[PDB]
Amino acid sequence: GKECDCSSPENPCCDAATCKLRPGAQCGEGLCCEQCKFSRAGKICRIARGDMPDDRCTGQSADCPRYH
Repeated sequence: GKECDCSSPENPCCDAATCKLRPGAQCGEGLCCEQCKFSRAGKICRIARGDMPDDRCTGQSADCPRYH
């Protein structure tokens, strides 16, 4: 399992020394992370349009996955 919470050294919400969060924030960066914290569940991170449905964050995830 990797150990990177974000992907930026100048990010204060992430300790480049470990690549994880530096503060007590639940996340430092992610389409589902607001204010360095996990957004609530049902966060439309990906609104896939067409013959596919949309995508909502589980409220505990930081970034946003896809349908498959």
